[PDB]
This record gives sequence, C-alpha cells and structure tokens, in this order.
Amino acid sequence: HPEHQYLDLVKHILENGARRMTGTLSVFGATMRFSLEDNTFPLLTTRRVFYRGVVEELLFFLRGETDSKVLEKKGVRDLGPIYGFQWRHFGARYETSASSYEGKGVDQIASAIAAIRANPASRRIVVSAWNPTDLGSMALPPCHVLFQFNVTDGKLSCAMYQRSGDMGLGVPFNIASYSLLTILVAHLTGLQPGEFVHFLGDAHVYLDHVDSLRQQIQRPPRAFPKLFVSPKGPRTEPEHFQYEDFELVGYDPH
Amino acid sequence: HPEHQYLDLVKHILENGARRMTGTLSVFGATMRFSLEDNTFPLLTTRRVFYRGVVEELLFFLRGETDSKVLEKKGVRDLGPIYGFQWRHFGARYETSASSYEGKGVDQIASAIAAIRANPASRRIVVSAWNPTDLGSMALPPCHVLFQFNVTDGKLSCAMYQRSGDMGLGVPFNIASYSLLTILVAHLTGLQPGEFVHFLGDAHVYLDHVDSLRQQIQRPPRAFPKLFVSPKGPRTEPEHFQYEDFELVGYDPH
Ligand SMILES: [Cl-]
Ligand SMILES: [Cl-]
Repeated sequence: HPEHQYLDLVKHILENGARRMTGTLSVFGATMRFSLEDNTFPLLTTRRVFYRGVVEELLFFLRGETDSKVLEKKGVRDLGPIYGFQWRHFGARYETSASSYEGKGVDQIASAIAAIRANPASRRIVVSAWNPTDLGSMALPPCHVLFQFNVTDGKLSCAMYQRSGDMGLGVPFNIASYSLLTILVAHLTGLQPGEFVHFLGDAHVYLDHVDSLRQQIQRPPRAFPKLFVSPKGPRTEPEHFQYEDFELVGYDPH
Repeated sequence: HPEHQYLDLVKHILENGARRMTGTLSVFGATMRFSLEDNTFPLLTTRRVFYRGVVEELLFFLRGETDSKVLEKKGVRDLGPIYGFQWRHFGARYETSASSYEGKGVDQIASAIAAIRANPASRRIVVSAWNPTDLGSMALPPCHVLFQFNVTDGKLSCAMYQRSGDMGLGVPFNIASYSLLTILVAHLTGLQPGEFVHFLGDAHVYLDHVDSLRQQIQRPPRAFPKLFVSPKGPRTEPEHFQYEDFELVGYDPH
C-alpha cells in the first residue's frame, strides 16, 4: 500500500529528524509516489483528509482567484498573489483580490494544457509558482513551488516539488490536491491519469503532533478511495469544473 | 555504493522505459541522493565525467556570465539568459552576452547565501532558473529548473529538480555540478557539506547510447573521489572561486 510511503516518512522524521525552531522534527529530501490508475485517488486513510477543501481550493486556484471570501461561502477556511495568481498570471503586478487580471501575466495552466494536446511528449510542461521579484509573495511564499506534467502511453502524470511540508495536515492535503489536478487535467485532455510524484525539500513534523502521529502510524492503511470525473455539463477549460463533477467512492479513513 | 542508484535508474529506463520521439527510452519521476560527507564528491566512476567542464561551467554560471567564449578559452565547450543570468539577475531584460546587468534583476544566489548565514533553518532558501515571461529562455529552457539549500546540524544540503535529463552525459555532469555548488557554498559559509538530492521529471536514455549504457552498467562502481576546497587566496563571494581552489583526490573512473 502506497500510504506506507507516507507513514514510513513520518516514522523516519520521528526517529531521525533534526530539531530546528514552534519547534519541529525534520528531514530534507523525500519522495512519495501514488498511482492514479483504475480511478485510484490517494486520499489518506490513516486520518480523514478534508476532501471538500481539497476540491474547492483547487477549483478556486484554477479560476485564478485570490479572495478567501469565495472559499468561506463554500464551507472552507485578500490572500495576495498565492497559487492561482502565479499559475494563471505569472509576472503581473498584483493589486487586490477584487481586481481583474485577464490578459495580464503568463497563463501557465492554459499553456500546459495546450502543450499536453499539441506535444504530449514534451519535457517542458512545467508550471512554476515561484517568482522572486514578487516581494509580497516572497514574504510568505508558496510551499508547492513547481510542478511538471508528463504524458506517456496515454497517461497524464504530475510531479510537484514542495519546498516545505508539514506531514500532519499539509502534506496529505497536497497529495490529494495535485492528484486531483492530474485527474482533472487528464479528463479535460482525453487522457487517463498515470501517477502523482511528490518531491519534498523540508519535511517536518510539529512537536505538538508527535503523539497523534505515532498513534496514526500503527494503523494499517485501508485501500484508497476511487474518484470518478462525471461532469454535470460540458467542460472545455479547467476553471469550468465544479465540486459536483467529482464522485468520491469508497473513502473510509480511520 | 550510491552510484548504484544511477545504474539502477539506467537499467530501469532500459528495461521499462517508454518509447517517445531522435528517439529515447524514458521514465518519469526519479530520485538519487549522494552524501557529500568526508569530502565525498559524486563524480561517476563507471564512465569518466568531464571534471574540468563541471568546475569551469559552475564558476562561469556563478559569475552570471552568458558568453561561451569565456569557456572556450578555458578548454571547455552568446548563449542567452541561461542559468547564471537567471540565478543572479532573475527578471532583468536580457540584451547581449557582452552587456552589464549589475543591479538588474534578483540576485537569488546572494540572497541564498545571506539566508544561509542569518537564518540557516530557513525553509525558503530556493533558487529558480524558470521564468515563463522570458520567451527567449522559454524557447530553450533550463533542464535544471530549481534548487533548495538546507542547513541541518551544521551541514549544507541541496536538492535540485531537473525537468529532463539524459542519463548518458547530462545527468552525471549535473550530479557533479550541484554537488560542487553545495561544497563551494558550504565552504564559503563555514558549514560542512551534507547531501545532494537529485529529483528528476523526465529521465531519458538516447537510443544511440543504449549499447554503451548496458556495458557501463555491468561495471562495479569504484569508491567516489574526494574533493577538497583549498583556496589559493581569500574567497568572500562565490564568483571569486577559481578552478585551482579545488583538489580532486582518488578519481579513478573505468
Ligand atoms: Cl505535523
Ligand atoms: Cl543517454
């Protein structure tokens, strides 16, 4: 079971992590990979992951929105030039969350989907959320720094480099989100999902989560849920997708 | 022996790689890591790596230079806004190789060394070579897309995300270069080198290298060389380092 990769990484941090300062235990440089074949959706079972949050927050970023009032009014907790902005309007001057950016900055997402369709074998289908000229971003920068899509044998795969991740909450959430982005984009482009590959720089556990994490990691994982994309109407762009287009089947977390 | 990680990755591509078009065999998503402790320098032994090239080309990028005439006149084969430019002048308008950029764009390298000194525990010591607004870059973009430094227990480590790498020539070269950057920066900042962690998106073998690669991978690796930093005068910035500051000991490739 691939959740073991997550649990082993947690065990590793608990047993051999460094102490650095809120304190943490940490290691540097880790990888986990999850198959998305046969509708597998790597939503962790050893502790319930906020699925509705994953979905709404991904669709929100894909709309390029930056106003957490949208999310709040959907049961999910101005944010600045966070992910969606960088994804969809890279290099634009960021003003306010209530403002318009159509035709400003580089739409890396549109560019990635186009490349997937015209040149699926491309090695340059990269999307970056890291802009060192954006001082606002740079004072509280994205944890998930960059990702790459790959098409091989009709399967869309994704690799994401995460500079820092908390194992307790953030990392499981992020596995879900990028897995869901791959599934969403696979559907949009007529492909089947392949794999999500997660690369981590700093991987840390918070001290106040130690006790709970060590109970969690003796639980045997359960088979991952399945995720089906069944749009309620036509979807020609990624911002068009709605929460309801996704049926989560067999999710049974401890 | 950590070179086995390289050889196993090659075997894996040979045996289970996809065929995509000059043809290649390829897999997506791989990791290798190399300890830089006790002066270990991961210069591959199963086939000689162009050490002089590694060094000169790293020092060249660290000077922010973009004119391959500098390299040519040092026995190593306008390049545009390649690595050094992005590293040292991110977001500046790139004009010519013969031109000056002091005070233009973000000096991510200087920013990274400063962070290493003031806030070694930082999780945001990231350097990106990926600028999707730079159409010139984007027509022939960097393979080594981003890297992160980490300081833990007095040891500098580095992780680099490479979007595409040829196993034959490019990947061994790149392992050397980032390992050497870590050693160089470790010395400059008073730290000891830790580890180089290599994350790869597309990892490919060229068809015309298949036969040679399969002979190569039956050779038992030899212990890696050691690398010592012994500057011939004072070094207060990374662009100051010279080829001669580095003594390579015990390099014996097949
Ligand atoms: Cl945690
Ligand atoms: Cl090759």
